[PDB]
Amino acid sequence: DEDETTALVCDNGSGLVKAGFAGDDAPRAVFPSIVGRPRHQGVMVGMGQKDSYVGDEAQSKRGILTLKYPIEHGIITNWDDMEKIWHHTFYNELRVAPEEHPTLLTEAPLNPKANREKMTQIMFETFNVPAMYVAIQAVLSLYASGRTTGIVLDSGDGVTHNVPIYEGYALPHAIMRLDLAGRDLTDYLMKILTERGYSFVTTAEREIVRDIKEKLCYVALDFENEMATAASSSSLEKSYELPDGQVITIGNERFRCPETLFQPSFIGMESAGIHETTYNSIMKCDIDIRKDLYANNVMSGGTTMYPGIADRMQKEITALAPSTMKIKIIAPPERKYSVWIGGSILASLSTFQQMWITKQEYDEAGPSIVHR
Amino acid sequence: VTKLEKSIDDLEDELYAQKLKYKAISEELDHALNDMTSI
Amino acid sequence: VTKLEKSIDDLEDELYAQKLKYKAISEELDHALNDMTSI
Amino acid sequence: TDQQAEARAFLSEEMIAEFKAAFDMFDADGGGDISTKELGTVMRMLGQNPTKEELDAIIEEVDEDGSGTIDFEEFLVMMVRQMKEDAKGKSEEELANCFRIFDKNADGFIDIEELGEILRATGEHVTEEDIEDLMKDSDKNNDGRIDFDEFLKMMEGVQ
Amino acid sequence: SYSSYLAKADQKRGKKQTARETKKKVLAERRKPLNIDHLNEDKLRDKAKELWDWLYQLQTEKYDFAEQIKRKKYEIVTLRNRIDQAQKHS
Amino acid sequence: EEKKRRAATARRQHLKSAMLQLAVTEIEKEAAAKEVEKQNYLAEHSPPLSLPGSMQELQELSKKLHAKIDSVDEERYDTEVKLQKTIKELEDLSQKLFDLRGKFKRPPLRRVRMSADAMLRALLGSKHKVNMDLRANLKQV
Repeated sequence: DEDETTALVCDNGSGLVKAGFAGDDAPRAVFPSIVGRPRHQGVMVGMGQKDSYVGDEAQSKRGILTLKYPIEHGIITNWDDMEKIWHHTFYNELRVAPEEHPTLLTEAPLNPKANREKMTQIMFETFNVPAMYVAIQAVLSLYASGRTTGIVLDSGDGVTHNVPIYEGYALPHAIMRLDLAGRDLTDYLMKILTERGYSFVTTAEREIVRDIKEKLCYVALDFENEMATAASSSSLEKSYELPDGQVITIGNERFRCPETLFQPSFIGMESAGIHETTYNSIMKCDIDIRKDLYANNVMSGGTTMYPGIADRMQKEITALAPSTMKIKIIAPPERKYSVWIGGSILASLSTFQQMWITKQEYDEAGPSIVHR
Repeated sequence: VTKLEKSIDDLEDELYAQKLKYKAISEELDHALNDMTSI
Repeated sequence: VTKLEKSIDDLEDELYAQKLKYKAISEELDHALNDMTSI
Repeated sequence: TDQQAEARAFLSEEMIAEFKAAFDMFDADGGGDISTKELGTVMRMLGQNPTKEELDAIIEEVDEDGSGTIDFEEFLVMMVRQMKEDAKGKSEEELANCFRIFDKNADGFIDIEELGEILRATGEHVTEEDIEDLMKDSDKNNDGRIDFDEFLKMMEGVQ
Repeated sequence: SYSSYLAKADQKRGKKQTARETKKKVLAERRKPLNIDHLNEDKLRDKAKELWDWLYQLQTEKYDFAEQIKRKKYEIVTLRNRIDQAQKHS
Repeated sequence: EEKKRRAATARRQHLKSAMLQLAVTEIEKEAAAKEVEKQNYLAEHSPPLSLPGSMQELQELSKKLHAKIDSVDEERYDTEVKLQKTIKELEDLSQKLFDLRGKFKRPPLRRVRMSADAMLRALLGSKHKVNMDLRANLKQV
């Protein structure tokens, strides 16, 4: 129990932090990855002067603060502001003292060696956690779907990745990163919806375009004869009621937004798209492992939640793969937390105890120890 | 042998068709049991 | 032929097992889609 | 150091006295702290066979000064946590056992009937009112029975 | 749900067959032939009992493993009641 | 204003302790009795051996035993495995409760290291006089 209860799992994202206790089924804490700094001197009624704001209080009060994102494209870019988000996570969100809890953290696919050593330096030397561990994100997603070999298409708020994993070892030279994700996708909907003849003028109009994207957006299979369908004008249309009455209608654009993930050309991106990239990762891997990867395309991440994403991907890679092959696109329902759940499982596991980096290992080996 | 090999390939193919037609309804399922536990 | 006949009987049997394991999850399904449309 | 406080606050001179004698034998050279090696020797004398990883973890559990060694203070802390855990385990074990004795019908519960029996089984003099009263006070989920959880709670304190 | 039937066969048969040989491998090791046959006469005496003890050895353990499961089986019954009691979907 | 109510509670305690006190003394009864059953069971399944004559008997008996050994051993094995299965079943249940409550009392597996009382005895042998449990110590008279 000492640490059975006690292991923490913190998944640091570009848009959201997911956090909680190893053992739980889902994150106890989910909140924006921002750190707000007040543009002016003054106070809220009853509070003192605050130097900084994190998560939702930074989002809610955004009009008087300069908002900053510590993690650009999955990589920690500002370490002063990240230690601020961690502090908030332990002390306010989970309300635990960190110096008696083992902490499993996550990093990104080709996270620079030096960063994995730096967050270890900050975990052990400024938070004084007993022990910690850094798992790679795609690797926890895979594992949370039971398996050990497969290829994960991972897509969240600032990055998309393909991480081919074989008997647990993520394959460095076959990993692909596509910098277009849910953030890019909300801003494109924004324009095709203002372009539908609308105005997201106040900040209460801006924010909810993102809630339109999440609730009403679709990834149609045969996106071709779906536009064609749009035109005959079926009961395909969908009206959402705004903060007030102002019933906005979205028929068609509803799927023009996730067609951006297959066609980056919709947004002036010259890069290849999700399905081709799944494939290219795969023809960059060893030959003998390619049947395995093909029957185990695990999807994880908030942006892979658009319904019919899996069917489109299913047919997208069947028709690029040699017919002798078995294609299989696994997309679980909890996928917006796969990464986290994979960490919860792993860290609560009976056999993981012997991989925890302890302060004994650290004080004796330097940050190098956990770096592997 | 060619007769039985021809019947093994039809059953093994009718197969990945069944095994897959499901990953879809069992996954449409963890989903369609999660949103009513939430709503 | 004896090898392929042995592999056809294992796939055809793995089969009625899959085809049946489903009627159950697809039926648990019309059910587990109807109560959230109701709640 | 804050821990080393209550820790020494917890123990008695007697305790410290012996925990010292014990600490001294841990410490070979007699310098002032158990090393990752000095510990290994005693562990084996104690009948274990830890690995480098295992040893350190056991060390840096009470190494507040990031020394990589254990001083008679960090040690007392360690003894304390143990003293604690030991006593806790022994307690829950005993109660656990008591529940099985009181259960006997093995339904995993203790119904007002058995409660009466066991109670009446004590020397003490009791009338039904007492029995049903103790039931009503113990049964928090008001289901009639007394689950292990409730039993732990109800016996919480009692000796 | 009948496409999962082929899963039953593969799965069950698989695991069960895996378990078998293991048991065979394991049990085989702990077995040293009765090689000593007609090498001495009083040998049987000092031998027979040794076998006897080994038997008694195993017997006694089997009895303990047994009583153990029973105790565990009860731990379960209780651990299940704590699970239901701790349900309260409230 | 329920001034007397205080005595009611003390009773439950007095009784609770009358219960536990009862428990403990019954606990060792069942324990020893249990053992008795164990020696009787063994009493017949493998009674005080009596080495036979000399020729065919010793050999025969030996063969008899040796075969039974593989027998009992197999049974011993099957049993060990049903235990494994069981311990497994409760570990999972010992989970379905954790992430539904948290750390709860009396986990079935119990990871225990040796007690400090043990280590102390082990290391000082004779001079280890402290029935440590919890009782703090504050100046007597």
